[PDB]
Amino acid sequence: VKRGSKVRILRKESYWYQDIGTVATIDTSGIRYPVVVRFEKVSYSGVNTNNFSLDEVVEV
Amino acid sequence: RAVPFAPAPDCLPENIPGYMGFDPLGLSTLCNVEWLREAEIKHCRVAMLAAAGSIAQDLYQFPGVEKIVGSAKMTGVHDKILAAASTGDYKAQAMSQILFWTSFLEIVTLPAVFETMNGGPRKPGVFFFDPLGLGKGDKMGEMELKEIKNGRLAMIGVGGMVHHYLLTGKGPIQFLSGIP
Amino acid sequence: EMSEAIPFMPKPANIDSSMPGYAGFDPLGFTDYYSAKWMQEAEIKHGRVCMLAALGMVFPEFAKFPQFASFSTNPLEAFYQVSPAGWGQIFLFIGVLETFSYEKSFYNFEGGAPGALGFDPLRMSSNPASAKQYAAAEVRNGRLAMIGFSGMLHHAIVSKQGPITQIVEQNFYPK
Amino acid sequence: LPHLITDGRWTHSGEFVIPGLLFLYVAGWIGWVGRSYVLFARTADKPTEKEIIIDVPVALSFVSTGFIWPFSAFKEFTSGNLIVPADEITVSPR
Amino acid sequence: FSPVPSPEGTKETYWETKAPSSDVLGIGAGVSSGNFAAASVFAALVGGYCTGQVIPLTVEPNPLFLAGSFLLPYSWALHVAAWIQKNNGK
Ligand code: CLA
Ligand code: CLA
Ligand code: CLA
Ligand code: CLA
Ligand code: KC2
Ligand SMILES: CC1=C(C#C/C(C)=C/C=C/C(C)=C/C=C/C=C(C)/C=C/C=C(\C)C#CC2=C(C)C[C@@H](O)CC2(C)C)C(C)(C)C[C@H](O)C1
Ligand SMILES: CC1=C(C#C/C(C)=C/C=C/C(C)=C/C=C/C=C(C)/C=C/C=C(\C)C#CC2=C(C)C[C@@H](O)CC2(C)C)C(C)(C)C[C@H](O)C1
Ligand SMILES: CC1=C(C#C/C(C)=C/C=C/C(C)=C/C=C/C=C(C)/C=C/C=C(C)/C=C/C2=C(C)CCCC2(C)C)C(C)(C)C[C@H](O)C1
Repeated sequence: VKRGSKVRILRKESYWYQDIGTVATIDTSGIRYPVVVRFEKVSYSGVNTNNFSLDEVVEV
Repeated sequence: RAVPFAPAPDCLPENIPGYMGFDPLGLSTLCNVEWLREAEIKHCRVAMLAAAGSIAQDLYQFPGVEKIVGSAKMTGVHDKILAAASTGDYKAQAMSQILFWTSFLEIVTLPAVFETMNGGPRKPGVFFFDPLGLGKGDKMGEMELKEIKNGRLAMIGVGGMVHHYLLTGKGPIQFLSGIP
Repeated sequence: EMSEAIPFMPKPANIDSSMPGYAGFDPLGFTDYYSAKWMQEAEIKHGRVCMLAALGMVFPEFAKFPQFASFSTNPLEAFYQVSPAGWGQIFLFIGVLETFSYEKSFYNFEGGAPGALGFDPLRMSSNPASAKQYAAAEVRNGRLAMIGFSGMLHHAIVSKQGPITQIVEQNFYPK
Repeated sequence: LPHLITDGRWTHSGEFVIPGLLFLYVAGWIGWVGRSYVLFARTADKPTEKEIIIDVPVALSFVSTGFIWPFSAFKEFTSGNLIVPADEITVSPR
Repeated sequence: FSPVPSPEGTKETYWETKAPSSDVLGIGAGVSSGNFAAASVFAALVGGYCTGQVIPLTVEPNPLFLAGSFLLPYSWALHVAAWIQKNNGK
């Protein structure tokens, strides 16, 4: 993906699983979860952002 | 083509025996041709027995049937025989025996129709019943289409013989003899 | 593109001019959510059933069958008169015919033209140009028959007589 | 005491069938109008402020539209805008 | 969690085709589709006749008509087997 694109989450235990976020940044290091995704809904913890991978994020 | 006005259906094979191409309503398309042929041949044989039975019944009667049957009857005979069978007479159980034996033959010839429909080696209508061997032996004659022509005549002929005696009390020989 | 039937409304995408009775009349988009072919097959099937039924109301009036001469001319009365056993025979005949349609849908739905069960004994419509007229006529007469049967049925309820008989007595108004 | 017959017979439709038709017309109106406002409020600058401070002119524009809710809602359904597909709905992992 | 036993002669019957494999017919796996179809009609007619003959049930019913009445439900299973065999080319 690329920064600013809209993505559908595929991590089955995510609060936003099968919901749409927008990509904030993508790390280039050896990070396990390099895609930072922000959402408009808050989770049950009141967090509205999370880190993911590339197999659990699909552009829409 | 019997009628040039109405064409013969393509599904009907020209090669198959007894084909005059008379299918004006094209009923061959609706049903399987092999099954239709078998139904025709079976209908012709049953009809042929029925029509001769009508003529023979008037001319000759087996001994003692005269008491159990009215003197002149056709379908009335069937009803009369059944009436005595339902009554409980031992002697008039002819209908059950005819029904039983024809049914048994039909039951044991049942796989033949399905087997031919699956492309089996036997053709429709040939049960290989030629003990004498004279009629169908070797090359044979026009008897193969003779059966079909006589059978078709028998079908309509039975229809005529049965329909007469429904409106009249006259039997086949009697109605032919005197016409009013 | 706009619909021919309703000028101000647009043309529904799923229906097309090739379809036999096309007029562009789909104000609610049934075809949008449901396969065009299935709806076409349903329309023709309903039309055939109604076509037969609509003739069925008028025909006994002119001449009933000899066995059923006693049976009432009024269609609704006739329904109850028929034996349960007789309806069972009719249901079996319809079921035997419907086995062919059962195979055509589900097993071989994608291929063929809608409403085609292979019933062309007279071999009419072999030529494509002739076929186009025959198909269009079938769909249109089935549509008229559907409206006509619904009319005949509700009007038989109000006045208990066959349609020909109702014309004779002119009891056309609620009263 | 009067008893109500509710099996569907037409000689008694004024006890359940017709009050029921009136109810379903009003209830479907309320549902259609509320749904139209939640979809409007999603496209707002602050969608959650539109639900505790209601935009009264727009909400009145919506309450007037409900009189033809059966046709609007069925056309909404067949045009693929009433029902969302199963893969845009968050579900439990199971 | 441990191997689940099945009787000897257990075979795989899961199917995703048009018709199930003929093995689902058990001892009738080799019977033709025509033979099931004719048995289907025969059992339906004989079963319906025998059932009809004893619809007003008495304290003395004919046992052959009772036993013959069980041919009606058996005919349903017969025409299902006829469809399975016709769609397996038998
Ligand atoms: C569909 C055919 C049919 C039916 C339902 C009947 C039914 C009846 N007939 Mg009639 N009948 C028939 C054909 C038929 N017949 C034929 C073909 C003839 C000979 C030309 C007769 C001659 C006849 C006489 C003379 C009498 C009857 C009588 C009767 C009644 C008593 C049964 C009896 O004695 O029959 C007897 C019938 C026969 C002996 C004919 C059997 C002919 C067989 C079938 C020829 C078989 C040839 C071939 C070798 C078979 C091939 C087998 C293959 C299929 C495997 C009964 C209502 C009696 C009655 O009460 O009448 C008033 C009576 O007296 N029938
Ligand atoms: C006009 C009658 C007629 C004719 C010409 C045929 C002809 C044929 N049949 Mg068919 N068939 C008929 C009637 C007829 N059948 C009837 C009524 C039955 C039922 C009993 C059958 C049952 C039958 C079977 C089961 C089979 C045939 C087969 C055959 C073929 C080969 C055997 C042969 O040469 O038979 C020649 C037959 C005749 C010449 C019939 C002669 C009958 C006599 C001469 C006249 C009728 C007498 C009658 C009893 C009444 C007398 C008069 C009465 C009014 C007083 C041949 C094409 C076989 C076949 O196709 O495969 C090889 C076969 O498997 N047929
Ligand atoms: C949906 C259609 C439908 C239904 C439910 C009924 C139902 C009824 N009809 Mg009516 N009828 C119909 C159509 C229908 N009919 C049509 C189209 C005709 C004109 C032929 C008639 C003519 C008619 C008469 C004359 C009589 C009835 C009667 C009756 C009652 C008893 C059953 C009976 O005899 O039906 C008969 C129904 C038919 C014969 C229609 C069968 C049409 C089949 C299903 C399709 C055939 C298509 C086509 C011909 C295929 C040809 C193939 C080609 C190769 C040749 C029953 C209430 C009887 C009654 O009690 O009167 C009140 C009565 O006497 N009907
Ligand atoms: C107009 C908005 C709206 C709509 C279209 C729906 C639609 C639905 N609800 Mg929901 N619901 C809503 C508001 C709404 N609800 C609110 C505010 C609450 C909190 C009380 C609930 C609580 C609720 C529960 C607990 C359940 C549903 C269920 C359902 C479904 C079946 C219908 C039903 O049971 O109604 C039931 C409706 C209620 C119990 C409460 C409704 C209260 C009012 C009347 C509706 C709100 C009006 C709103 C203020 C509109 C203002 C518009 C204006 C600003 C223009 C359907 C998906 C059921 C379901 O999932 O079944 C599949 C179910 O179990 N809903
Ligand atoms: C529907 C089926 C049916 C068939 C398949 C059929 C076939 C044949 C054949 C074919 C083999 C011949 C050769 C033949 C000959 C005659 N038929 Mg015919 N016929 C059928 C039906 C009726 C009816 C309903 C009547 C009738 C008549 C006559 C008379 C007139 C004699 C007379 O005027 O008395 C003669 C000569 C009338 C009659 O019986 O008068 C009492 C009359 O009622 N038929 N018929
Ligand atoms: C197969 C074969 C074998 C066999 C065999 C058999 C049993 C062969 C039998 C063949 C038969 C029985 C043929 C009979 C045909 C009857 C006809 C055409 C009647 C038409 C009536 C009409 C037109 C009429 C009429 C009218 C009159 C008179 C009366 C009025 O009231 C009515 C009406 C006006 C309509 C054998 C055993 C040889 C072995 C061989 O190896 C294979
Ligand atoms: C398929 C096939 C072929 C075929 C075939 C066949 C048999 C086709 C059959 C076609 C049929 C039966 C068509 C019948 C249409 C009836 C209509 C349109 C009635 C409308 C009634 C109205 C408008 C009304 C009304 C009423 C109103 C509402 C108020 C009332 O108070 C009075 C009133 C009565 C006036 C064949 C066999 C040739 C072979 C070929 O190879 C293929
Ligand atoms: C014992 C029993 C019963 C029974 C019974 C029976 C035996 C009933 C049999 C009934 C039959 C055979 C009826 C058929 C009648 C019409 C026919 C044959 C027309 C043929 C010609 C046509 C269509 C045209 C042909 C043609 C011609 C003109 C030339 C051109 C070409 C073509 C168009 C082909 C009962 C009912 C009595 C009751 C009783 O309790 C028990």
